[PDB]
This record gives sequence, C-alpha cells and structure tokens, in this order.
Amino acid sequence: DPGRGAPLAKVVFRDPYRFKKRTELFIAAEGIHTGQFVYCGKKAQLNIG
Amino acid sequence: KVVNPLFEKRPKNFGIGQDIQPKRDLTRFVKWPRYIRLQRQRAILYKRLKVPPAINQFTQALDRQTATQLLKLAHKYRPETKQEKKQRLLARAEKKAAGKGDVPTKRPPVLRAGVNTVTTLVENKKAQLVVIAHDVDPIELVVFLPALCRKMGVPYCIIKGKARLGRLVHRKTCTTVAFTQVNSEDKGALAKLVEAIRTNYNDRYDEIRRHWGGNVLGPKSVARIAKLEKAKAKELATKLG
Amino acid sequence: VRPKVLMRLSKTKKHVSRAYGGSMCAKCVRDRIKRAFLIEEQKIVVKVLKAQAQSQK
Amino acid sequence: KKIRTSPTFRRPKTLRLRRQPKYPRKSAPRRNKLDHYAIIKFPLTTESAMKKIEDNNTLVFIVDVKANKHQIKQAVKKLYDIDVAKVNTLIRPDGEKKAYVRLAPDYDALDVANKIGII
RNA sequence: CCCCGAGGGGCUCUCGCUUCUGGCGCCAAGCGCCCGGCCGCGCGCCGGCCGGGCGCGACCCGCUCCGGGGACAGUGCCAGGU
RNA sequence: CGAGAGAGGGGCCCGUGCCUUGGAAAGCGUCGCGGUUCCGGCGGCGUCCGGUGAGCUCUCGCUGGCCCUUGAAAAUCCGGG
RNA sequence: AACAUGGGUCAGUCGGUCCUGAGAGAUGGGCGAGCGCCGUUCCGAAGGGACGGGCGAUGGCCUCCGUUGCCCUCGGCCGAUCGAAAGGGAGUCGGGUUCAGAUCCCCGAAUCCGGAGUGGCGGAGAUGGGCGCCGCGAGGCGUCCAGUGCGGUAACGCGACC
Repeated sequence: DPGRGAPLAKVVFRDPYRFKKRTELFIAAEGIHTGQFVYCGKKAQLNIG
Repeated sequence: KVVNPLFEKRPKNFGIGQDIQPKRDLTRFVKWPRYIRLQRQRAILYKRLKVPPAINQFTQALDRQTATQLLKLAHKYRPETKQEKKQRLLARAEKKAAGKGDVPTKRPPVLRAGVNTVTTLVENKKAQLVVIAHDVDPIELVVFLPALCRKMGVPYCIIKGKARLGRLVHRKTCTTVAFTQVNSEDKGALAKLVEAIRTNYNDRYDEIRRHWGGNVLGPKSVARIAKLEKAKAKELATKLG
Repeated sequence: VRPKVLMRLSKTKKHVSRAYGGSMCAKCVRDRIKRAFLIEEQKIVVKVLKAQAQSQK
Repeated sequence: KKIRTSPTFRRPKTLRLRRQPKYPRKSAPRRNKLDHYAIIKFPLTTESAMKKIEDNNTLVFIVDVKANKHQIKQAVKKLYDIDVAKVNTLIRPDGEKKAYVRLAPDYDALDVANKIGII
C-alpha cells in the first residue's frame, strides 16, 4: 500500500446472499501468506489472522 | 409426482456457508422512504409518551355495531347532495306556478355538519345528539367540544373516521354532525342509542378528564425488563432471610 | 493482439480446443485444469466419507 | 402478491402520457431557408478550376457554409439532373464552403459546364 | 438427571452442527392441495393424452434498521477569566 | 535439477527479416527517335554477386540490481463456467 | 516580410469529437438578509431498460413474420456533466500531378466499423445405422432408431462447431 509499510492483504469472500464475491483489504497480520483460508466471525476459534 | 426412476430430490441445506440463503419477504428491515418513516415514528411516539387527558379522551371511541345503528339512522337523514339539489329546486320552481311549493317551505329535520354550526347550536342547547370524528388533523379543532357537551348535558359520541362523516354528505369529510330533532317515529330509536352513548361518554366525564394515555413502553424494553424481573422473582429469598 | 482487434479474429484462433480453457496461461491450461480435479473429486469423495462418519458415531 | 425481495425501496414506475396540445405551440411550418438554390450559390471559374474540369471530370461549386456533403450532392443532382460520383468540401479562409464535386464517370464535364454557363 | 413398562413425560445447554487442500455452490428439487385443453364416454374433478396456480419446503408474534452513548455532549443568548 | 538434470521426439507465441501474390507496366540510371510546341511521348541496355562488425540508431527478447518510492484510470473488446 | 490586383487549404483510414486522470462543477440536503455559497454519496421514493410468458391493438399474406399498448417477470441508483489536438482510442499504402494543396486530388492495390432482420449467393449443421423384401451389383420399398462439429495419449490443431 503506497505510503504505508504495513502491506495489505486482499481477501476473496463468497457473499452469502447472492451469487458473487466481495474482495476486501485487511491489514495483513504477520505470518499469513497467499493461499491461506481466513476465518472471520463469532465462532471462528483462535488462529493467526 | 409419479415414480420415475430418475427423479431426485437434490435437498437443500441452508445455514451459514452451506448454500446461499433464498430471497424471502422482508418488511421489517427495508429502508422505507422518508415520509413513511415519518408516519411510523409519529404513530409510535403517540404511545411512547403520555398524551394529555383532553387528547386521551379521543381514544375511547364507540363500539362498531353501535356506530352501525347510528349510521343506518343517519342514512335516512343525509342532506341533499348534487344532482338531487338541482332536480328538487327545479321541480319547486315549477310548483311555484302551481302554488304548492317554492324555495321557502318546510324541510324535515336534517344533519348539521360544520363545526361552527354544531358548536353554535350546542351552546344554544338545541342539540339532541352530537357525533365527532376522532381523527382530525389539528386536534385543537375539537379538543374542547366534549367539555362543552358536558357543560350543557348534550349527548355526544366519538366515532372512528372522518371519512364516514364525509360520506354522510357529498363532501369528502366533516368533522362533526348533529341531530337536533328527528322524525317522531324515529325518536325512540334515536333515544335508545342516545342512552347507550351517554351512559359511556357523559356520566363519567370525571374519569375521562382524569384519564391519561400512552406511556406504553416498547416490546424490546418490555422483554429487557422482564429478564431482570424474572430473575429477581425466581431467586428471591436468596439469603437465609 | 490488441484487445480491440478481437472483433474480427476467427473464433477458433482465440481459444484452445479444450473445455474450461482459453482463459488460462500455459501453466494454468495444464496445472490449473488438473488441479481443478485433483482437488475437486478428492474433496467430494472425502465429504461423502465424513458424512458417513457423521452418521456413524 | 410478491411484496418484497430487496431491502431497497425503489420508486414505483407510474404511467406517463403524451402531449395532446390544445393549441399547436407555434402557428405554421417554417419553410426551408435553403431549398437547393441556397446550397448552390454560384460556380467558380479559375485556371485552377478549369484544370479540374478538363482533367478530373470534376465541378467546383461554392456553397453556404452550413451545407452537408449529402445536401450538396442531392441539391446539385436535382438542379442539373447530373449524377455525382462523390463530393469533398473545404472552408476557404474567406468563409464560403468551396465544394469539389466529382461527377459520375458517365457524364462529360466539358459538356455539362458549358451547359451551366461557365467557360 | 427425576422417572421406564422399551412408549415416553418432567429439567439445563444446545443448534442452524460451513476447518487438512488457493475447487463446488444462483435464477428450486421434492411433496400436498387446486383446477384449465385432447382422445377412449358424451355420467365425467374416470384412465390416458397437454399445460399452469397456491401451500409446505423457508414456523408464529411484534412499536422503532441494527448496534452505541443520553437527558449529558451540543446549539442559541447572556455572564466572568484568557 | 527427484517439485524430474542432461538426453531424444513435439506444440505454440512473435515474425518488420527472405520467397511470391502488389510486379514492372510503376520507379530509377543510361544510349536514342519522333510530338519537335502541350506530351505521366515512344524505342533500347541496365537495376548484378559476395563479404564485414564489440561500429552507430531504432526495434524485438532474456536476465538481473534498486526502494522506509512499487510505478494511472476508465471508454472498449474478448475467454471460459 | 512593403504596396496593389489576382489565386491557394479537398480525408471513413491524418487529428478533434470517444473515455478518464489531477481536478472541476449541478438538482436531493444544508447554510445564507442576499446575488448565492458549502458539498459530490454524504440527511435523497435516484433504474423510462429488457431475454422471455399472458392479454389487447394492429400491417403484409395480421400465412406467420414486423409494430405498438396492457399485464408479469428481471435489474445496484452503487451516482448528472465537463476535463488530455503529447496519455488509453478499431481502420491507408506506393507511384503521379501543381504558379501554391497531398497518407486528402489522379492511377493502383487494401482495409475497420455499421448496415442487408426480405437468409443474396455457396460452405458447415448433415445427412446416415439396423432392418425384411426386387436385385450379381447398384439402389430400391416400408420400418424404426442417432445426429447443437472433427483429430491427436499431451501441449493444441482443422474453415466455421447453437
């Protein structure tokens, strides 16, 4: 991300109301990589990022 | 719906991430337009605060069937509408040459619609029954009226809808109507409904004017307080006291 | 070619003869199309196996 | 019924009408301010024009600055009853649209010219 | 767990049970109720021929979109200090 | 470079270079004759064979180095499911 | 290069127009005595579109195709508009010609897009497989059934391939 040393992670999510994908940009937590599956929500148990 | 060796259910399982949820009728969440939001908010406000006594009197309206007898009574008494006015007057002009009818001649008792006229004849005590539409745009139009009827003992009732009183003439709405006198043959039928009305709206002016309204807390907070009331009722006598 | 040229180029010239291809790169044309199977079929079968496991406590 | 599928309230699509004017807003047709004779003002005669006539079988007219190539073509063809192969124009630094009109191959420019009047 | 007779009642949490894989997921399946046109009958909601609706599948009820503060931020006018 | 080295047998991408279609009739350089003037006038013979290169200029491609800089957007057109 | 009188600038293919950048700037809303200013998705009922089904109204030849209104059914308004002769932006080259104009005029040889919804022509779709009978044969008679491409193990090819 120009003018910031904390590189962004661009993530593809399936949109659970239609047939499409939403692509967000989080602040990449240290140690995550391409090809990881990131779990987001209330019941996603402890993992990095 | 017959036995075909190939027909197959393909059952769906919703749930988060299993298969995308299906479109369903939403009416609780939609971003309504501004005016609709306004109507909702006002209607809710009128419960969520306390209306004054002179406003809360406007919510103990009549029983539907009683109002139906009132209206069926009126529909034999409605004033002359258009295309009736003209024909009666023209026939009366022609009766002038026959000396049997003009514009000046007896009209049987009819309705009195406008607020000014109704209040005039109430304060002259020439009214035997008064009806009042309950939903009037500025409530100050007829906030005072029930008190006037209480002062002069004139029977009065609070009906639903200004539209019905409008239909009682050719016009679209009429704030009040009033019977001053009626045909004797219908006087008794009047008087029975008159007694039914005055039993509930006049003799208890004390409780009516003492009444308060609204102040009804929304269901969300109702349940939210019900939690703690259930908790305290359940676990009371917690100490050996 | 320039992407605006495609309005006249022959159909056949603009894509491989394979299915699910012509929108890949050589490494995709081969390994993405293999991967789309070596993942897919294994996963569906393992879903069947774990469904039988859910039925068999 | 089908009362909802989306949370976004969207304006209804009412029924719209068409003008049924009581009085026509103006009075009457405004005739063409250019029939054919205003598109074709006058021919041109210079050495660098009769060279075109006797070599390239082409006519050289001068037209009102607002006159399309299509309009010039049709108006000259209707005037002289002469079919036109093609037309190219330009705006001389004066302000007239000089119009070179390549006649069709079937007509003799030296014949139609002295028909029209030019030398 | 309190109960059992092999049926199950009463009591608490529960849940949409989506995690090994840089895949796959839409524009409904099924069932239930309805009837429209054709032939074999002219008794046709009889069979066989053609073509569609609703309901369930996707529960009901409701006063604010859901959360966060809150009678304080704040704005308006005066008042002292800087 | 065991996630397949070398080794053979292939597929594609670019393709301005060369052949031919354009095409010698055109262009050019020479000898000449008329129109002798205006001629896109008409006749001849030619436009042949090799080399060179850390040269220069374009252009095409492979591979690197740099950053606490990472390097425009849409109109448009297209592939697959 | 002055003075006076005459003459000269030819484009689907060369650029502008087309789009967006840093910005600029409208109505919803707001502020403002006020000309106006603030603001660009923020306080907005922001889609005038359509494959298609049904009904009507039609035009031919309402054969069966074309047109319109009506009824559904589907859509993110996910923000008017302008802003680049150096950015992105399909398509023209050689010879010849003038007192001045050439990728424009002339000669020759190509191109891109849009048209033909009356398919203008040919080619592909795709033209058979199994059957019993008159036949050396050939095909034949009637049956039925399949036909929204082919080839190579692969990269991908062949002229198109709903």
